[PDB]
Amino acid sequence: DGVGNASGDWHCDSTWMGDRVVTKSTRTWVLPSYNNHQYREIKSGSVDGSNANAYFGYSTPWGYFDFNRFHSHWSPRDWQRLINNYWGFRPRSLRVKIFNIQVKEVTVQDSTTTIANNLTSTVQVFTDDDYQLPYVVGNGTEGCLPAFPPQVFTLPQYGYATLNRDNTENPTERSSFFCLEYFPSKMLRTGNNFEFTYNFEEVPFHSSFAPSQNLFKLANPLVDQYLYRFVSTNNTGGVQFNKNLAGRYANTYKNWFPGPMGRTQGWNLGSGVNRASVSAFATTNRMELEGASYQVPPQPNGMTNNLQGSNTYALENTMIFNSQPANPGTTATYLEGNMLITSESETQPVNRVAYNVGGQMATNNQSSTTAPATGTYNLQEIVPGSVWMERDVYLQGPIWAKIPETGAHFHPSPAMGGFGLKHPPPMMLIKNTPVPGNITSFSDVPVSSFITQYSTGQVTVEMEWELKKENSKRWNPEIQYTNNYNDPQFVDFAPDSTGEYRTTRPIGTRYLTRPL
Amino acid sequence: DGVGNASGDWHCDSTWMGDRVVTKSTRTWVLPSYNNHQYREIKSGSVDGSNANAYFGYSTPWGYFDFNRFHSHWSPRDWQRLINNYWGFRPRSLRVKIFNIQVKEVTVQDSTTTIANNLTSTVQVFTDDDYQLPYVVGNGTEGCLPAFPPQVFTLPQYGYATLNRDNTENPTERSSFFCLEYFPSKMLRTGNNFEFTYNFEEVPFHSSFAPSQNLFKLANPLVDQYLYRFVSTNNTGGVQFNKNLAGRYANTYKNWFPGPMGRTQGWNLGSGVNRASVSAFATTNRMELEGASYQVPPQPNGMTNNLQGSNTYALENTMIFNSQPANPGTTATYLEGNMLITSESETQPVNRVAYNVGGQMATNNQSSTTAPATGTYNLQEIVPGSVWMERDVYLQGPIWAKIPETGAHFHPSPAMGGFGLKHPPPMMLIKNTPVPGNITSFSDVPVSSFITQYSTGQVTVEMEWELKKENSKRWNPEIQYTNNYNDPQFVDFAPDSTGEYRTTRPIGTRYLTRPL
Amino acid sequence: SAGESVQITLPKNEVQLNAYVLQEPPKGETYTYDWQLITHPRDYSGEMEGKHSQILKLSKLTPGLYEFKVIVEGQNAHGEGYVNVTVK
Amino acid sequence: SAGESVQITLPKNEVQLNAYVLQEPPKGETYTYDWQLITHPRDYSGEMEGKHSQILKLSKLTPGLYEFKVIVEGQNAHGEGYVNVTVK
Repeated sequence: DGVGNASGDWHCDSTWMGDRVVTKSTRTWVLPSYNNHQYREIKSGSVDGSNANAYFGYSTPWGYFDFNRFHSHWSPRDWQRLINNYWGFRPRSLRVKIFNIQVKEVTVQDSTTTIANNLTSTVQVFTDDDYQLPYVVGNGTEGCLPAFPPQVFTLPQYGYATLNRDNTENPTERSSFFCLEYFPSKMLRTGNNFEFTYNFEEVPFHSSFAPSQNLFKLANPLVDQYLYRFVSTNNTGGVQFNKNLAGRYANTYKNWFPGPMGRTQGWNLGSGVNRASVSAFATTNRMELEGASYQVPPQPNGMTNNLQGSNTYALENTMIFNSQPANPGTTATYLEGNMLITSESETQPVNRVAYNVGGQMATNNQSSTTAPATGTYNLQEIVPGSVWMERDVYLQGPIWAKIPETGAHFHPSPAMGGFGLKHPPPMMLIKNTPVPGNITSFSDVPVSSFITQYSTGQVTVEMEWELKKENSKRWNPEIQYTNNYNDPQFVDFAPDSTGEYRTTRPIGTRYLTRPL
Repeated sequence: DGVGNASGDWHCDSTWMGDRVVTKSTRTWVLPSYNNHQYREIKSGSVDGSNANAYFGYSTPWGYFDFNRFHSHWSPRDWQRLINNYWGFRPRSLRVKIFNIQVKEVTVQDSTTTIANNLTSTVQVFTDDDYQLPYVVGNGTEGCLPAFPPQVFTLPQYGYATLNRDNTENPTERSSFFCLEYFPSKMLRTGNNFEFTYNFEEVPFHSSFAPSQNLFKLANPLVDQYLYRFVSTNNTGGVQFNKNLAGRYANTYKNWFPGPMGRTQGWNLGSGVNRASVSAFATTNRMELEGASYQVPPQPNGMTNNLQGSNTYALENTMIFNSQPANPGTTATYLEGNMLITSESETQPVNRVAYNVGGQMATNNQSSTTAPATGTYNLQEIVPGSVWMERDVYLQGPIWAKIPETGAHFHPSPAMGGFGLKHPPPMMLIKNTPVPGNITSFSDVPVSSFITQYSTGQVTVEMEWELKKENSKRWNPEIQYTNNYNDPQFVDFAPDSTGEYRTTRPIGTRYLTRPL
Repeated sequence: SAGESVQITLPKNEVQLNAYVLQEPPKGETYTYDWQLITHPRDYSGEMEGKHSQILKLSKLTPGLYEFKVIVEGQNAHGEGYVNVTVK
Repeated sequence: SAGESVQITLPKNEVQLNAYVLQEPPKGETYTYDWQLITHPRDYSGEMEGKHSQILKLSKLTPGLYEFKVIVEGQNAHGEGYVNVTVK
């Protein structure tokens, strides 16, 4: 339309309408001109003594919008309203809007650096709707819409790794290059706006409740089982049985089993002595792939990293966030006091404890001459009639992940939590259209001098979520997420005296309970 | 619309149409970028030796429109036309408009400080229609549309106090943070405008008349009462009566009583000696709340601060204005010559005098051995069959106050005068949308360098008022507000030689009289 | 800045106020003082003579508080003093 | 730039930090130091006194990592140092 008319309005809200809730968020973004308008091939060799660190890829001059964190859509208080009242939820639709664009030209003649706005410049924008480009959004990386609405953010630069050859920096004949200018995009001048809608594919509700019963003790403690059990042999070797009594859960027959587990190492937070001067890496859990060794946090779903009322944590089975945002490439050594360490202790009635052995079993064949022997195991995968709880979602965590296209997968639920999607919300890429400097003669060699500039604008995301109403018959009152602080020095989830947003705790999702 | 077309026109007027009068005011406002775009948590401890001064709250980067002063809508001359002819009035509707916006960018490179206008910048605006935010408008604070139409004003910064813990600067677990960007707002570029309408809820007419009779002398001075009164006991103790004679008002039986009173201290203005070298604070009237002691001017309604034709004033039962506007945070010691001290002497026939005792009463039980004793009282609250007059409204005073939501109140009429409203004219907030400076690299840390800028525009308020026609049968002429000055050196309510607006007197509202 | 406060009484009122600034410059460089009356009694009609000079003259002072603000600037040196007058 | 890292323990916490810059100027030219707390424990409420001075004073330090960034500039000479504090 025009220069003196606004292309959209500010919307931040939450509208609860029974079975649905609609969240809206608007933020102000700024977009730098990345790479100075060109593609570069980026690469690395073996860094920090690990060739799993090697890669080969491309950085592009595009930036993208990333809103795959819950705090980008939920306020602390609406999150509390959700986890204290519902049993589950899932995303239904998405609507995005980019508007009020402003391109600024920057000129640094004689160290004066003046910023003027360029009314005729454009930004290009497109969404990759067929998933033809490497999807980098759901991998726990930075650059999402901020938690707090008044914050202004920088869009991150799009880049991707393709195939490297033999754990070195070199490409292979299969490494691909994707040119993003090879997709159709819209061009927007200062009076233009971009709009985009999306519907999620039917996914299972997240389970925002904790189990009120232990999986191995579902039998009625008042009645005995009509099943018996082998309990020994007499002085001659003949077998003897005993009836499974009422409430002797250590012996009853079971119908269901706990989920898969792979033992992780346990460390003590706060009080609780640990081995001094250790170097985690050398002894962490790894998986090999293409000849290299990778750490695999947070480990696959089906375990619990903490046992309620204990300070031992299987740290690599844990999501660890920082209480605040950090600068790029920081190598500082943070301590427990700076972190937001999550705990999955409310799944312990169903998920095995990560730092303990998973059980034991027969190692030999007993005979008149050999005594029965058993041996414990450290890992155990899926068996039939197995049940576990998926990892929890936090307000500061990720909403979805793309399920990789390979044609074969098992139980597509991402290790970091959230929804696993075949076709997730498409990537939205954006860049400042290049504007050439003063060029006076002809050359077949591509132009390399540009006017420096950047853009800024507003972005609105509108998500509809479907809720699963809590339907309990528990008599006594439940546990609820509550604002409880002893002698607060500042309000949590609010700006402090400096104006910086504070958050002292990770807020999970399981407060309500249910009988198994 | 566009850059070269104006978004609205200038309207200043007063249209009297019988039972209604419609006032229109347009002013030019300027809006600074407050706090540099961020929320800050503000707080204070015990200041000036009083912990009632402690607080905890938040300043925001928003400013607001405040038109809750009568002089924002009435000219001195229309005010005179109202108070000399009507018995009452009340507000009916409100219409507000913000237009002709202009955002200016300020650059101070090499001490040159140049101001250019930025055609693509926005201001955000919204009205809090559900009263979800702390309402700070009706509390006698500055920043309203000016009295004189040519004056340009700065919008004040929105801030609020929430709960502090134990009369200290610390918050409590109940202290709340309100993010204003969490409401839906409009964005306006230089060609846009904002419009908003409101209807007041049926309120009682203000009473702009003085009583022509004294409440204790409503009986006909020509007839005696058919009621008698105890006047003494004879030498034996037997009781004796006397008929209540005609016009002996000190003894008649009464049906109605004066309003509530709490004794305030009386001081002499002009001629009239006072105690020398006093420090008011230590002996002023206080109310305790949460463990702290607060001064409570102007005291609750139902008293008179001055007795007509006297120079003794119960100063804390008085509204004291300055003859002119002052700078922020002035600690100067003003004298009577600089003030506009209001007087409620025209309510004396119905309201008790604040610096005198309220009456007296029985303290013992008389018997043959003890003589009847009595004791005076300094405070007396509401009794049944009590009548009083509310405080008057002045041209330089407040129009309305929000009645606090608590579920329980008595006679919701604000101590400072005006209308008490359940749902008052919603707050209108406004701010300059932030525009980031030159940002060249990505960071997850929020942007903190902005282009400095400010905005300006016009604001039009249109209020409809309903009038109560004066219907008297008084024969002799009445008192009227009149422009009377002996040897004027300058015209009052006009700009002086310097161009600054002068006002030498508070103009109340009661000139007309009525029999009780 | 400073905050020199003066006081007077009785019928007499006409008074003159000088200006004192620190870091006095050379004879070749004179400053252009400027006085601003920021607060005065509501009755005060009076006048101000020689504002741009060092001495501002006041006449016809009615009882009350008077707030002034002299501003002294020059070549790379802005400044100002404050003065309160109280009449009884 | 530099990266001086300090450490403390026990209940004591209140500490002060000075600023050291290379290429020290003349007495007539003093710089305006500026401190910025870029990382602190989530519990840290504390305060910062004398930021624009050479010595920043800290009080009420809870256990964790503290990241500071003093910036020293003057006439044609911008600069800055970095400092980490670790409390046990």
